[PDB]
Amino acid sequence: GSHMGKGDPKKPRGKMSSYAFFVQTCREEHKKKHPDASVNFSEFSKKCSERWKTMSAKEKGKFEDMAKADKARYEREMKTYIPPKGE
Repeated sequence: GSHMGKGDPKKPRGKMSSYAFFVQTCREEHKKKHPDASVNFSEFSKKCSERWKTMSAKEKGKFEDMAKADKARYEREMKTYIPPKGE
């Protein structure tokens, strides 16, 4: 297990990648088909990952481009958020 230690700058660095954009899709599609069947991100991550790794450059390119657009919501945050100097 990864132990996280406090004292970090709390700097916004969390923008999702292509994989994540794929996993968020495959999930919602199934969640809409079954609104009463919990499709929790973590438990479905393994179902999407096996498909993600088996998709070609055509299918991945779609999720890449979109993942690039996610930086737009992280940039604005980091560009204005002034973190500690490591005190």
